[PDB]
Amino acid sequence: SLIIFGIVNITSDSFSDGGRYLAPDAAIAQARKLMAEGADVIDLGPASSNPDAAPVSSDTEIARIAPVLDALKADGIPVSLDSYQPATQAYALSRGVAYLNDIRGFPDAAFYPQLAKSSAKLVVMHSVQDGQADRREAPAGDIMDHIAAFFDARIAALTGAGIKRNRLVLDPGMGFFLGAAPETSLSVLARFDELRLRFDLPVLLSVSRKSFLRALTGRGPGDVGAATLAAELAAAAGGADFIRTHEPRPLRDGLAVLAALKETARIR
Amino acid sequence: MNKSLIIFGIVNITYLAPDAAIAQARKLMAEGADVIDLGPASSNPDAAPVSSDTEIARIAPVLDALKADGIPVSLDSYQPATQAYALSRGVAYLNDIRGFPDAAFYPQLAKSSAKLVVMHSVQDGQADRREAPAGDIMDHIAAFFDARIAALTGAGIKRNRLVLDPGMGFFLGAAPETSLSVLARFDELRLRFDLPVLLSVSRKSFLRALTGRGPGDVGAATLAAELAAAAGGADFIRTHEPRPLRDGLAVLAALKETARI
Ligand SMILES: Nc1nc2c(c(=O)[nH]1)N=C(CNc1ccc(C(=O)O)cc1)CN2
Ligand SMILES: Nc1nc2c(c(=O)[nH]1)N=C(CNc1ccc(C(=O)O)cc1)CN2
Ligand SMILES: Nc1ccc(C(=O)O)cc1
Ligand SMILES: [Cl-]
Ligand SMILES: [Mg+2]
Repeated sequence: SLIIFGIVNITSDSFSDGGRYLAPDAAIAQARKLMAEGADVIDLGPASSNPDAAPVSSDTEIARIAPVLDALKADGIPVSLDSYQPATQAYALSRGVAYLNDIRGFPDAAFYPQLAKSSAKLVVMHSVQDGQADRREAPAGDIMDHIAAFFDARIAALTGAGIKRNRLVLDPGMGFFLGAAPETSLSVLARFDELRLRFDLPVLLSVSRKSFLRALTGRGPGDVGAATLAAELAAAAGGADFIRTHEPRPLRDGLAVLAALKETARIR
Repeated sequence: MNKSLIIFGIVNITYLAPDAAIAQARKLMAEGADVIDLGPASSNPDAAPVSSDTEIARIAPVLDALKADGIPVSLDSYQPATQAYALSRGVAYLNDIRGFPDAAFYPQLAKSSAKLVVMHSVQDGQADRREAPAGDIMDHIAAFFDARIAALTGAGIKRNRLVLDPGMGFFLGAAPETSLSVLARFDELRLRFDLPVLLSVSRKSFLRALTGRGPGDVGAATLAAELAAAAGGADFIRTHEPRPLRDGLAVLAALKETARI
């Protein structure tokens, strides 16, 4: 099927909604709203990773997420922790989160023993930065080759340390995580099924509100809802297993139309 | 045909004063419409009927302005007196939810250059909540167009003036599945008649059955259905909101470009 991650940024400067859900009550309120609007999982991010973002200590990330995890765990709301800091990831594992979402793709082998002892699923993201986004360009050649080579090595490293293959979800990266050229993001949005087929693992895409959509439409920062929906539905039609989005309700409505079209056309 | 997607922007007088109807028309063109579909009345399931005189009075000053602006106009009316008035003002299209069933009007249609949006409905008129006939809805639509294209071209209306609209929503009956079949299968009409197809899904009630939000905003479901229709080959889309559609089409065009270019 398709699992929707609803983005809740507990940050002062996330690129499209910084500050909004900084207070734990604001983040909790948004998380519950997003679940009612169609999210299946709340992707909780205590620090921005956009190009102009500023990092914070793991102590601060934990202080930002701790009351929110308390509430969502009591609420029975599944949580993915969007953090690249191993100390924050370790805290989340001790609270029993459903997923870890690492924009660095779990590159720290010293943390692998702790990853292996947990049941949490792991969203392993590829980036050309191997970290916080920036505006460099992607390597020359076929971007899908570069992404597959990354996942080949990182999956072998993770599974070699006792993280079971079926815990893994693959995110090829999107937007500035793929470099400054919108063509690179469009290639990955068009061709991520090559990753699903090669690795026989689910794929997660996060196109929501990313800058390459503004470049295609000629539009300003708060004007990218329609382009986002079109890109998300194209990802769904391409077979995406997870979509991480700021606005699950338009996505849910669009998926309802596409699913009903599919069922209606079936000859069985 | 090769022509790229043409968007009809909906301006329904029902209340728009003419200055407001003119303003919304210009707005829709700025947002991505190619043609303004101007409707003086309402053909919802529940909207009251006005006289042909009232329809003409409502559109006359709006046509004045849109004509002066060089804005192509499709007149959405099923009343032949209103259609005759619009033809005499040289509109680009007539859009008839009855599909031009009145053969007494065919000589006047034959003498105009205007293109004709010929819509199918299970009512043969204003939308209601009856359900569809037994059998494949696509067969009933094809049979309707077989007969009506033959009738229109038989009266001297040249075939290439015709745009086919299979109907949508309550024009197809109360079941959402009937609209979904048509939205999924309308290309069958394109290839059977070698004529372009127009679809109008915008804000129709079957999309509400899928949002679960009843009377609430249905722009997202509308966009999804419109993009599916564009991807499925629709030649025209009639919509309330061209701008999100143009944005979505820009994403698909940029994606398409990667598949080959
Ligand atoms: N799994 C996963 N997690 C994320 C992602 C993402 O793409 N996938 N993006 C995030 C947002 N950071 C940005 C990066 C690039 C851009 C941009 O290109 O506009 C915006 C935001 C953060 N967390
Ligand atoms: N060519 C063309 N013209 C129209 C159409 C339409 O579907 N095609 N729909 C119209 C609106 N009438 C409605 C019918 C049904 C529904 C509904 O199902 O909700 C809503 C509105 C009027 N004008
Ligand atoms: N509720 C609706 C009212 C009008 C129309 C339309 O003119 O297409 C569609 C839906
Ligand atoms: Cl099938
Ligand atoms: Mg974030």
